[PDB]
Amino acid sequence: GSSGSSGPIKVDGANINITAAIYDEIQQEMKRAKVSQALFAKVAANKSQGWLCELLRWKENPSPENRTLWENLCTIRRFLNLPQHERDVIYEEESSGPSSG
Repeated sequence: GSSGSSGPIKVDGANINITAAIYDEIQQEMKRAKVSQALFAKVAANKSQGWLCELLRWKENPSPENRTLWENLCTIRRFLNLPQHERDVIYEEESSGPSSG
């Protein structure tokens, strides 16, 4: 069985709270979706692996002050909010692959 709190974040208007955790979620999401930093970053923020890899490397503290950061991290935050069935679809449609089962 799947143990862990994964409830849908109740609607909060148009105010997303980005936290350092965002980085962690990205790390697992990849292993969970079976994708790479390039893919997840290509379907999440549509950036290049390098842009993603770094995020996980430096893991700079996210804040509403940093645009280039907050902005991107904002789009990636909404992606993770999607249901497993969804994210899996985006990754698949984007980067096709036989690996499945």
